[PDB]
Amino acid sequence: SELLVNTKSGKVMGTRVPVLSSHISAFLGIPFAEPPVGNMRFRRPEPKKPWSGVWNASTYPNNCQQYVDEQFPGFSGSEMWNPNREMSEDCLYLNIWVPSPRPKSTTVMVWIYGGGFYSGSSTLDVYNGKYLAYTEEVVLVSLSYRVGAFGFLALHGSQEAPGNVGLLDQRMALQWVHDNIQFFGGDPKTVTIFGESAGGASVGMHILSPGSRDLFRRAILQSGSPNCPWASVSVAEGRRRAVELGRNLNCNLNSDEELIHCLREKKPQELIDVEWNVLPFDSIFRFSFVPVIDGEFFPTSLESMLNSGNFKKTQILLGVNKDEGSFFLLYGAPGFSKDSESKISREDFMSGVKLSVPHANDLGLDAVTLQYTDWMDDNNGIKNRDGLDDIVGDHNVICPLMHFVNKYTKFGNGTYLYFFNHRASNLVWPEWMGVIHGYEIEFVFGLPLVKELNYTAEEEALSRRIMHYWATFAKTGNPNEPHSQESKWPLFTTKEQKFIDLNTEPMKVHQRLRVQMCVFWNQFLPKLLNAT
Amino acid sequence: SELLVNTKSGKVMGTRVPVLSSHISAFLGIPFAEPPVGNMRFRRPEPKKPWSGVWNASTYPNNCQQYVDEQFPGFSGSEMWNPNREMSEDCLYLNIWVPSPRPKSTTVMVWIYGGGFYSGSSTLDVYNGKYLAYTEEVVLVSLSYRVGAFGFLALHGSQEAPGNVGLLDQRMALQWVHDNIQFFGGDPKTVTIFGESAGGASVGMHILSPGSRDLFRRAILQSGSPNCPWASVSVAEGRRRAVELGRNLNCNLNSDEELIHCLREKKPQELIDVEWNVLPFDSIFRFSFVPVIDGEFFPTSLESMLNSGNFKKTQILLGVNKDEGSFFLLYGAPGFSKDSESKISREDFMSGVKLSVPHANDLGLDAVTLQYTDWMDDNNGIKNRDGLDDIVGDHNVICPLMHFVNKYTKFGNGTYLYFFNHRASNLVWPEWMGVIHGYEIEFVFGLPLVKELNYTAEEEALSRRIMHYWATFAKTGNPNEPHSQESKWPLFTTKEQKFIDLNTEPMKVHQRLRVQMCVFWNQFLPKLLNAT
Ligand SMILES: *[C@@H]1O[C@H](CO)[C@@H](O[C@@H]2O[C@H](CO)[C@@H](O)[C@H](O)[C@H]2NC(C)=O)[C@H](O)[C@H]1NC(C)=O
Ligand SMILES: *[C@@H]1O[C@H](CO)[C@@H](O[C@@H]2O[C@H](CO)[C@@H](O)[C@H](O)[C@H]2NC(C)=O)[C@H](O)[C@H]1NC(C)=O
Ligand SMILES: *[C@@H]1O[C@H](CO[C@@H]2O[C@@H](C)[C@@H](O)[C@@H](O)[C@@H]2O)[C@@H](O)[C@H](O)[C@H]1NC(C)=O
Ligand SMILES: *[C@@H]1O[C@H](CO[C@@H]2O[C@@H](C)[C@@H](O)[C@@H](O)[C@@H]2O)[C@@H](O)[C@H](O)[C@H]1NC(C)=O
Ligand SMILES: *[C@@H]1O[C@H](CO)[C@@H](O)[C@H](O)[C@H]1NC(C)=O
Ligand SMILES: *[C@@H]1O[C@H](CO)[C@@H](O)[C@H](O)[C@H]1NC(C)=O
Ligand SMILES: CCOCCOCCOCCO
Ligand SMILES: CCOCCOCCOCCO
Ligand SMILES: [Ca+2]
Ligand SMILES: [Ca+2]
Ligand SMILES: [Zn+2]
Ligand SMILES: [Zn+2]
Repeated sequence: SELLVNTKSGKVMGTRVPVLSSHISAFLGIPFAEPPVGNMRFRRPEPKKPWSGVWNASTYPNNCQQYVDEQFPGFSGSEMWNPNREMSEDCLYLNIWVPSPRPKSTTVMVWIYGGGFYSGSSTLDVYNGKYLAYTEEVVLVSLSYRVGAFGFLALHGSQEAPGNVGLLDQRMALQWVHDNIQFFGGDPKTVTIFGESAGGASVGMHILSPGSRDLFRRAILQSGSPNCPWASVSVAEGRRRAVELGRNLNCNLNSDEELIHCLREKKPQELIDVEWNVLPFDSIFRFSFVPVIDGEFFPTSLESMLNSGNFKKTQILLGVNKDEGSFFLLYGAPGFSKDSESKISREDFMSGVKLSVPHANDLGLDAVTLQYTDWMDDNNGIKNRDGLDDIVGDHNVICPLMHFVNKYTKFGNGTYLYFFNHRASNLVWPEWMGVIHGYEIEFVFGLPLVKELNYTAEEEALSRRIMHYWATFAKTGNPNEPHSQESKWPLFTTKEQKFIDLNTEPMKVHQRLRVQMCVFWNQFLPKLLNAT
Repeated sequence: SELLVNTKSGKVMGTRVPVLSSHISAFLGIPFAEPPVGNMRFRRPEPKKPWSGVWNASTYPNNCQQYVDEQFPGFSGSEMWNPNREMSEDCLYLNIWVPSPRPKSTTVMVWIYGGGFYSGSSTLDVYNGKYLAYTEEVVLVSLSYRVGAFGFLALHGSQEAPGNVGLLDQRMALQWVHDNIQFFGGDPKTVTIFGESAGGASVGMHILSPGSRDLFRRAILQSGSPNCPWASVSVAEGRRRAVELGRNLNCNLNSDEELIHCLREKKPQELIDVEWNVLPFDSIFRFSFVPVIDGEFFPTSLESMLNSGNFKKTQILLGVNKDEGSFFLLYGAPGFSKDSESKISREDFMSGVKLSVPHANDLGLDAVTLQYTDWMDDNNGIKNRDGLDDIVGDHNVICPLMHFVNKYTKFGNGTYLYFFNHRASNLVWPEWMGVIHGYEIEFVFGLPLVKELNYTAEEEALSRRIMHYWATFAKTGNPNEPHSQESKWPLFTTKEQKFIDLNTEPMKVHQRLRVQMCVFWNQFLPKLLNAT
């Protein structure tokens, strides 16, 4: 029967689950690597030893060890992103949704969760693959990978903690999908990877990494790209942070070997409790243990790779949300509140600017301030609030993605760019936060098709629209229906740089996404910081 | 009779001249200093030795030696600013218009012509004082002063070419008005000095200079202020330029004495023909021989004087025109033409930016470019043209004047600020040049009251309006009529920074004149240049 499947690594048994009046198969918690436990903590992943007997794939796996967000307890807006399973270093598992009856050889989509490389789970309600597998006839996979120090502690030159092992976890899952997804009705030649925030950066990083390029066909990046200022560190800075982690836990620092031994003997929670102390600056939108520019996973610097065309050349679909910064301001900048309009005083604006651009010298902070201050109205608290939102959004997400899309399009085989600006009717966050980082994911996964979630009819329509864009792009490399009366989503080209609004209104075409501010962030400010 | 007047220096005979259906007395060409000729070239002025007999004051005097503008020969737009008398080093004379019958003790206004401190004449048609003396019952004086190297060659430390002698020429005329204007029906206690461009900067410089403050009551500055980037140089830079002038003329440079002797033996025209070669940069809105920050005429730096309140505290009225830059672009920047719309290419925009901010390093040029480029539309030739106009206008006139007005208002006794934006119906320059530097002067002097000049009725109305503002301010320190139904021109205050439009439409009140761009020019760019 469908629910019993054999794989090169063992037999797997899944469950028939309901979805929207019908049913499909789910294979939850399939292992793709050895448990990275004990002396394998921080090591590259090794492949899952094949198993005798049937592997029960009926329930979601454990989540990886991570910092848990408790700033707003008992509030669904935050807790929807927390782990909803027990946390464990034994966490390298993947989930597969397969339509019923099983397809012969159909399109595969692999989801890479975000969470700043320090958090995330494949098991979140919002990542439930069944609505997408069902409505669009695709084999939907969600993988997992180690986060925080467990996935990204980087002592470049050591073999026991080399960095990027979290990215290697993702590759090994991609490898396992590669060798085994046929058995589930999946076409290994038509794998689309997609992911949001750190998951979107991860996708770009597999586009760049030679060791990953053969494992998928095309890619979707949502509010994330590999060159984001928070998504990687130098080898030197990763070493600095790893040593500082040990220093925080009273470790022998005389040598990599002693440092790593100490860190391997600490309980997971003792590492998590000091994770944030290794950051060089007071900041927002900065995370301690992230990918490292090592010379192996990334042969050279990201910019040099992007300039020379040293990356997988294929089709990409990608975009951003309208209010990317507001989440991080609420959590980390003075004057913001979940319980008020968060009018920001001039004094708090200045504090926010420094937290948002922590690497900038004072001349750089003045440049940011002048670029974003309305000097006809410098005490308007709402303009200051919105200005910080744009600063955080532009610097951390939108302008790096625009730099990636312009560099990629010179060599790629087709680009589609969106600007998601629909605020869900049922959003639990306050209105000033707008179209929040992460809140397009629920439309991509079909959650508005469920009536118990009380979205509006227009919102269900937009979800079906988005899902059909995403799925058609995965199958054909083009999100547009082949010969439709519906408005086409135009290719983004070097010359005209078109993109679409994704919202409930009829699709509109625009050009040069926030081009003025991204010249500031991508050309001028870096030039000013290199000189001063 | 009126036309015969005695003065502490000699007797003076004037002419009865017609003006608008009536008549007034004119006293043209009264000398206030010894001819600064021969060995007195470059020396401070000495007062005019009193004379026996009647001085014929019937005709305009000679004009000072100056560079003559011949870039558009036989074109009234340019030739209206050229000397209209014979040029001579014997040029320190003043003119007086006195109403008929002679007033007992009425308000005096003294005009200081502009021309970049390298040109100008009291005798230009457009400076004809009769329409203002007549229509507003004031004793109108126009003075003169040495320009170019003759007025501003600066070898700080020498007594034979110390710098600022052109400004000393102006003071001595102010002194002569001070001791002698009673005899013409003038109240020496109620002298308003006023002036445009370099004349406006000159006014501010007498406001600042201790040796000048007692010689007038209040002041009007038109499109000029003492801190303009072109209106002064350091002692070191003035010395550099003086030596380079000698170098251009093959002089002994071993010593100030030898250098000055050589320069004193050259014909005026040999100095004029190399005047522009001493500029350190290819540039526009930069002039070779200007006031020097010497420690005597100016006790300390202008900024330190402005910060500490070390200046004459009284009432000031001042303002700018809408399109200050276009004159200098037409003459000196690539792509501009008197015979076309002057759409400016990206390549020519970049050249223009460097000519306009010649002291800026490359990072500074990028900052200017980014501040003034519309990156949604960077190839729009009209936007580039208008952007250069704003760059030249903001950097050279408007933002320095806004810095002066904000600094002055902290200590002064009342400020009135205008924004002149009427384009005369009969302007001979092309339309893209807009409201040109210098073209409010004809309204201040009443030229639209003459019907042979074919201004419109509204333009005559605006001229009478402006003349009554200027004259009432000179008499009372306030341009508003004491108890009128007419809209008041509000005081400019530190807190609300109000100003008015001066045009044919009903007066409008605005606040914070070009505040966004002047933060760039007055705070950020100087900070960037000091760091890099
Ligand atoms: C993506 O690559 C394909 C294949 O190289 C491109 O298609 C070819 O385009 C050339 C030039 O237009 C034609 O001469 C060939 O006949 C095409 N081949 C096929 C199989 O279609 C395609 O244009 C590329 N698309 C983008 C957006 O770069
Ligand atoms: C200009 O100076 C005058 C004189 O110092 C100011 O007038 C005085 O203002 C104070 C405070 O308002 C009053 O107590 C006096 O009675 C005023 N004296 C006279 C003679 O009027 C005047 O306010 C100043 N104006 C500005 C704009 O600074
Ligand atoms: C497969 O698993 C089903 C549900 O399993 C549950 O999770 C595991 C980890 C245990 O905690 C167990 O007690 C739970 O019920 C079972 O209902 C099902 O019978 C299992 N299938 C087989 C063949 O054992
Ligand atoms: C005063 O001057 C009047 C006009 O003078 C003219 O200018 C001078 C410089 C000479 O060039 C002269 O030839 C011109 O006529 C005379 O018309 C008038 O008579 C003069 N008055 C006296 C008392 O001499
Ligand atoms: C709306 O959805 C919530 C769960 O998100 C559910 O509890 C509620 O009952 C729904 N609305 C109504 C009217 O029932
Ligand atoms: C307009 O003024 C000019 C001089 O500026 C004059 O020559 C002309 O005759 C005037 N207009 C008419 C219609 O005469
Ligand atoms: C000191 C701990 O700081 C935690 C900062 O959290 C950053 C992420 O905030 C947004 C979470 O969805
Ligand atoms: C090399 C000579 O350059 C002359 C520049 O003239 C600058 C002033 O132009 C505007 C004249 O009204
Ligand atoms: Ca926003
Ligand atoms: Ca203009
Ligand atoms: Zn041990
Ligand atoms: Zn000699």
